[PDB]
This record gives sequence, structure tokens and C-alpha cells, in this order.
Amino acid sequence: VFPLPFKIAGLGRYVPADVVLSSDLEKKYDLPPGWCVEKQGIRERRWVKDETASFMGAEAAKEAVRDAGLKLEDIDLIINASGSPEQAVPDGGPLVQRELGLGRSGVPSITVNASCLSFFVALDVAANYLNMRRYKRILIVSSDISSVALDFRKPENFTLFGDAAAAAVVTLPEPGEKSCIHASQVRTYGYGAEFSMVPGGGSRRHPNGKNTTPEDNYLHMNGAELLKIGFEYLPRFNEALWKQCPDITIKDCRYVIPHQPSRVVLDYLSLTYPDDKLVRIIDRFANCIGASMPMALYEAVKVGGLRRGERGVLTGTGSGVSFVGMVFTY
Amino acid sequence: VFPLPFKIAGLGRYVPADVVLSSDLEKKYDLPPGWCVEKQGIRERRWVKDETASFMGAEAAKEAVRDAGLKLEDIDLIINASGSPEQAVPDGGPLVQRELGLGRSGVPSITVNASCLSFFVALDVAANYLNMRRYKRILIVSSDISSVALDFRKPENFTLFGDAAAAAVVTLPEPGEKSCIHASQVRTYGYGAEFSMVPGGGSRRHPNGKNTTPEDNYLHMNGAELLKIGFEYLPRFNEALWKQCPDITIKDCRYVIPHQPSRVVLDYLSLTYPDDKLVRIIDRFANCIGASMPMALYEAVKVGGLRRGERGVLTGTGSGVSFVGMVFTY
Repeated sequence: VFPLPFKIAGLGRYVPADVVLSSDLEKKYDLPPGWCVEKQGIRERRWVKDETASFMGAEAAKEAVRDAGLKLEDIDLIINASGSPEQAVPDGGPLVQRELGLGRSGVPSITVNASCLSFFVALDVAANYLNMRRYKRILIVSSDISSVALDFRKPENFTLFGDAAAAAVVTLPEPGEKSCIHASQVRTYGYGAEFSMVPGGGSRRHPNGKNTTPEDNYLHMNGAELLKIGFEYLPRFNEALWKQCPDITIKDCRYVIPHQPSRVVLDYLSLTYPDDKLVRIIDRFANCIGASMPMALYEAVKVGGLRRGERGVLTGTGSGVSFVGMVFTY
Repeated sequence: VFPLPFKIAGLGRYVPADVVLSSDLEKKYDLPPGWCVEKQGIRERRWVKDETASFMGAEAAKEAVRDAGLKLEDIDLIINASGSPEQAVPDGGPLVQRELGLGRSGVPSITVNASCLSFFVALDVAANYLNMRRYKRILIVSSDISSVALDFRKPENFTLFGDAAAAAVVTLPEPGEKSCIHASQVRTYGYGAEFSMVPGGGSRRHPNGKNTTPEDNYLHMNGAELLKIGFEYLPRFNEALWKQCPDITIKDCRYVIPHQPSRVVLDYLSLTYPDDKLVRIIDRFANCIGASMPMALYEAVKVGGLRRGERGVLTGTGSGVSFVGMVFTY
């Protein structure tokens, strides 16, 4: 079953143009200087002006298509893989297709949703489509605007969140190219759903029904209980991931590329690995929801100089709760 | 690439227990007797009491698991494929996993979202996972509560919508079994997104932002423009679908099994095919959003007596706008 031929052919990014410095936030909202860097690990972030999520997605997608040596007309499947929805109907796939100028193309455009780990799951879905020869040139887009959710009365909130979009074009490798997935795994522990959820925004507590409370549109987070899920299940997760590629270990991999919604995952990794092994984006882009992991993948290649033939590890924990991991040769 | 080995191993359904007769709706809201049957093609529907979407999904999933000769512990991937979300975070996959008693199982639980054609796209995704030997026993759940959206001032609304859940367990076929997919196709025309959309409910018109209007939480439908997309692109869609299986035609298929959000698709089909060829569920279950097509698949097998070795056609048009079609041997 592994290794699976798989090429990340192109990568793209769009971020809002205006830098919001943590120093300016601290000055404006009476926080101690350096508070965001110490507490959040965040020095800057970007917030949209008038952009829509589909707009940012399309901008990133166009870059990734250029990067792959392709034209937009060459893409034969679009997968939206964001952490949050632009609107209720339709899903983000058709919306980004339209924004790209491909609205009359017929190219199938769909959404894969695993909350903030959507991008990962989309890669995995795309890998199987590619190897089954169903589609040849797949665009995966992750675009999120969190700045909409900002609450300027809560520092743990308004200093944490940022906006970004990142995209990938994935294909089969050309003859002689070593690009592949060595291991991939997803596990879900839905008993943890309650420890990171937003109970509003759907049928369960529809505004026009009888199950609404004032707190419906906020993140309900139980940090201690989330870590307990980690304590109990992460060791066996990692064991089973690396068992898929018994001849490849973490020492054979140049970069660890994590979903990074807070500094904690990075701190954990920094105690374990040399700093040059860890791909960091939260420092300049903050928590950008579903765009986090693909932003880090973009960073690994376009700043970190990840070379074809070198190996990486995608890793993350997300609401669900789910755990993902993938070991790949770029 | 085709035919693809593929077995619909088990099917399940849950519908609310209480029948809401069109005759009683007409009596209560001063509509002419027979209006719902004539205008909507709907004689009854089911509306939830206190059920959650995850609850209904789990009930259907359990039936499908029993139907496949399996235990819940045997399922190795869960795909939620509903037309609408239960809540904002997490997605419906972890929620149905939890409801099923599998919250500590680790079984990956994700969502595929193509609006009301989610079930179709999930089948297609599952087919590739199965044939790549990634997973063996995949549960696909489509559960929607629309009765939450009912507006008892608009007859075209409150007489149209119903609640339902349906599920499938899909596997590879056993030796000697002919179960397969002969053809599968998805096309999307995102220029039609505006002709069937709900612009609220996400980042674009977040309640706490500056782009809200009073009509944000309603379906914006342009029926004439939607049909035009059909006129222009459906003939080539059908041509390309059936070209995938040049030796199999519609005469070789026992049932047409459509996504049926209104009577129009059924009327179109009824002018073309004998009535016994068409699988109807809207008459008793109304427009049940993403559950429509899998409800019809359940009906084909569990009422229509679709036999192993006989062939069917899944078909639908959905918000996006997207078109789907699949020709399969059961």
C-alpha cells in the first residue's frame, strides 16, 4: 500500500498585505510589551481588508498552478480544504472555481472537511485519486478568514488569530522522480468533540429553534482534557505511523511541518528537535485555522529550501479530536 | 480506469416516527386540498422531535452495519456526507462517530461536502480508498434536519422540506461477485453558484462584520437560470458519462435513482422512462436535502428489490451548480 507515488507539483500563498504588529496591538489594548511573543509566540499577523476567502484561495491557487508549470485550464479537480466556511450554500469548492475564472469549465469542485486538518485529509484523498488515474492535476485550496471572529475584549482571542490562504497542485511524479508518500495516518477520537467545539452554526442549535444559548457562537475549549487525549493516544499513533515505513525514521527527514494553531505544538517539538528542523509560521501569520499546515508547507519549500528528494513530516492535532501524520519524499 | 470493483455491502435508514400528512398541512394553513401532491409531488413527510442529525445518522449507520454482516468495531473509516452542518466545529464525522459509541475507537471520521450531492461524492472517494487498499469497510452517513428551516408563512417552503438519514457501508466485492462501478462523473459550473445559494452562515457575511443584509440566511434561488445551466451542459454531461461504459446503456439498468429535491427531476424522468424504472421517495419523505439520493438508494434495494447483478444509475443536480452520475452493478 505504501510507498505511494505523489508529487507536490506547485505551491501558492496569499496573505493580506497589511502587517499587524503584536507591538501595536499591545500598545492599543494595554497589554505588556512582548506579551504576544511570550504567551502566543506571535510577533505579527495579517488581517483582510475587503478580501473574501474564495478570493484569497484563488490568488494562492493561481500561484500554485504557475509554480507547477501549468495553466488553469489544465486542472481537472479542485478540492476546497479550509477550516471554516465562506457561506452556507454552496460549499467552497464551486466558489473558488468561480473566483478562478473557471465557472464554466465543468471541472469538479468539492470540499473535504476535517476542521483545521482539512488540508491534510485533502492531500490523502487526492493521492488516491491520482494513483487510481481518476484525475491527473488536482488543486487543493485552504483559505480562512478568522479576523471576522476577533473579540477585542479578550487578549487570548484577538492576539491569536490571523488570515491566510495556501494552495497545492498535486500530480503523479514524472519518470525517475522519487516524490512519494511513505506513510499516512488519520485517527479520530470523537469523545473529545466537546473539548473543542462551536455548538451553534448548524441544525442542532438553529437560531429559529428551542436549543439556543448565548454562548452558541463561541469556541468551547477544554485545554486540560484535550491534552489528556494526547497523553493517552499519541504514543500509539506515532508508533503506527512510523511502522508503515520501517526503513525511514525521523532522522531521515529534513523538516517537521506542523499544523500550528498555538505555540504549544512548536514548544513540544523544540524541546525534541533542532530548531532548523521545525517549520514555523505562527510567528508572522498567527493561527490561520485550516491554512496553518499548508502555510507551513509553503514555508518549508519557498523559504526553507526543501529540495526534491529530501523528506518531510506533516503533523497535526485538530478539533474532533483528530490526529494526522504523513511522511513524504518531496 | 473503469470498471471499478465496488460493493454496497449494507444500507440503513432512520426517519422520524411521526408522519406529517400534506392533507393536515393544507387543512391547518388554508391550502387547497391536494395542493402539495399536485405542486410538490409530496403526500407526507417526517419531522424530528428531539433528534439531532448525528443521532439520526448513527441510527441509519447501525442498520447499514448490521445489513453488511458486520459489527461497529469492523468499520475503519467514517465519512459524513450530509447536505447541511449540525454545528460549526467539529465536522459531522467525529460527531457521528461519538454518537455510534466509537468515540474512543480512533477510527478516522471525516466529512465530504458537495452540498446536497455529498453522498455521491463520498461514494466516489470511498471507491478509490477501497481499491487502493487503504481501508476495507467504509461507512458513509447522510443525515439532515431541514424542519429547523421551516417558514410557516411560505407554502413553497414549509410543504417542501423533510428530515431523514440514510447510510451505506461500502467494501470491495468478494470473489465471484460482480458488484462494480461502470462509470462515474462529476462536473461543476460555479458560475451558477449565485442561482442557488445561502450567502450567510460563514466568513463572507459574518454577523459581527459589515456585509450583513436581512436576507442572508435564506435560499436565493433562480429557477430559470438554473435550468439554463441544465440546457447548456447536461447533454454533454450524459454523453461523457455513458462513453465510460460504451457496452452498457440505460436499457441494461433496472433503476434510475435520483437526488430528488423537487418533483421536476422526477417529472423529467417520468416523461422518458416507465414508472417502474424510477425510484421515488419525495412522495413520502419530501426534500430531505443531502439524504435524498441515499434515501432513494435505500428504497431501490429495500422496497424495489434491486438484486445483486442488476444495474442502477445514480443521478443528480445540486447547488454549485454540480451534476453527478454513476452507473453501477449492485
